[PDB]
Amino acid sequence: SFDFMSYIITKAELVNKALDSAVPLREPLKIHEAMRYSLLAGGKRVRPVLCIAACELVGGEESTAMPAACAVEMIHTMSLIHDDLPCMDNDDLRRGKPTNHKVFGEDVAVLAGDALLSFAFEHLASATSSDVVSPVRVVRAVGELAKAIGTEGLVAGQVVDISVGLEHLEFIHLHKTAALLEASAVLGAIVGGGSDDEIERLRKFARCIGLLFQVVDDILDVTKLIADKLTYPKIMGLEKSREFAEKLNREARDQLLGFDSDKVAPLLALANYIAYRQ
Amino acid sequence: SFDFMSYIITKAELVNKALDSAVPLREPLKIHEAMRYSLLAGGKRVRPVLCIAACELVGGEESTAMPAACAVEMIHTMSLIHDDLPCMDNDDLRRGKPTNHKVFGEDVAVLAGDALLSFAFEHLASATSSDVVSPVRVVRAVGELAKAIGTEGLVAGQVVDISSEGLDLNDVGLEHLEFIHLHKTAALLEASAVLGAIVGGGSDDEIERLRKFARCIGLLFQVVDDILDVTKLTYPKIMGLEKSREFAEKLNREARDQLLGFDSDKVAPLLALANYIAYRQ
Repeated sequence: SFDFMSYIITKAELVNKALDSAVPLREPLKIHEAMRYSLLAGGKRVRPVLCIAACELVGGEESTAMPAACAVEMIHTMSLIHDDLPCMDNDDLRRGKPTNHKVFGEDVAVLAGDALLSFAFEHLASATSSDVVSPVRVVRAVGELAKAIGTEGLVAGQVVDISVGLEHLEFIHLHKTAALLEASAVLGAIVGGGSDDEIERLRKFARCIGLLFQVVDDILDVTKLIADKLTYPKIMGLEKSREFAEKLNREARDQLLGFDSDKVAPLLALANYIAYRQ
Repeated sequence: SFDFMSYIITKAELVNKALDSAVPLREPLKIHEAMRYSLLAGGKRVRPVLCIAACELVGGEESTAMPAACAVEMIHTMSLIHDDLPCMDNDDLRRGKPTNHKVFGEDVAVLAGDALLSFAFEHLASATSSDVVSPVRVVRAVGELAKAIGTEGLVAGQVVDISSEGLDLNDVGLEHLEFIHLHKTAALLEASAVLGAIVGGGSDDEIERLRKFARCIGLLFQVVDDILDVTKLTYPKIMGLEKSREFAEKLNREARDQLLGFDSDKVAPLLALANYIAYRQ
């Protein structure tokens, strides 16, 4: 009776409403319309949905986890805004409509990215209710989100993505993609009341579906600046890439043995969806 | 007797050692060299020192506030790195040295600023001692620093400044002027004093008086350097020159009045800093 598609839609639209209430437009406007433009451009919202999922699985409520979920989608948005800039990437179109700096300028773009990054923390720290989550856990959460974006996560992956073999590729993907996914699963588990063991199993899970996205997207492109030429089928061959993708989907499904029964359904569905898209 | 310069030199030197140790050269290296380059290029280090001062005044220990101080100076560094970008007030030279985006790419500059901003929070949350400072206070701190950087602080100031728009007519543009300086300079001064107070164990009342103190010397920096430059948008031309001198001495008074009630020997550095900023030639 479980519908993955119905799940993903109600969760995403719930998240979108939260993002709208969290960054209203006011005060100095150009900056807020700049933030809102990129932040409320919709999306699959996979990172916040994964964070709400991880919270529900360990027993927390959908609402406890909302500000954490908003925080990781703000980090995600900021990483894209600073990507599209001319010094890097230099793309004028994202999802059809033009990029943030092509509408407001590279100046307001850099600044809007910084504002989203800092508001992420302000929101995770202030809006997480003091009546459900102990300060200890909010502190641990902040530390994890920050670790995830810095030089052991998102930023390390972006720098290296500019300048030969397998661990170079895996490096870029563990930091650019998997680090913030890990942060999403782990934050959900933390503020949702999860135990240390549960938090480590959700970290491993997120790391696995984070690589899986990438191996599968590289396989799909041949079956129809550095991470474009360098693909898993080029390095491993196509068969070894497919075996790799099923080792990863397996390990992801096995981290979820041990949670019981009910709230594993969405995460299992997510894993299979990423694994077997066509 | 109390020696102000001896104080500021031992304190800055202490901060410098703290920052070198918090951002070592690890991998990947080019980014760590980009961060280190701007973070350890020396400087007066007034914000972290203000934060340490504020911690000691409310009863806390010097070492307690050290990660908070490193956080505010990292944030400050990012604000300089992103100030210099070509899209933003392009500056080929910072200090006397070439700018961060002129040594590494502009891309590595943007990313280094992002790594510094994030490490501020990682370091403030992770490295702050869990048995001297309660998590409740660490949470409040994360919030004050974040608020300080955002659109109610630093970034609101850098936008209304390089972005639209103000009227510089005297005496109309007066509240435009205050706005730019309350956000571009004083927001982060307020955060460092407040961080210092929060983490030193100070009460909700100490904290608001040190917040006002910091707001006053933050405005004071600006009024005084504008007064010295007459010896686009400035205090003597919007308000001054005489009304500016009285404004600067009102600000010095009020800053000195925020310190009554503390015990009179750990106020000496803050008083000295105030009088120093206030009186130049």
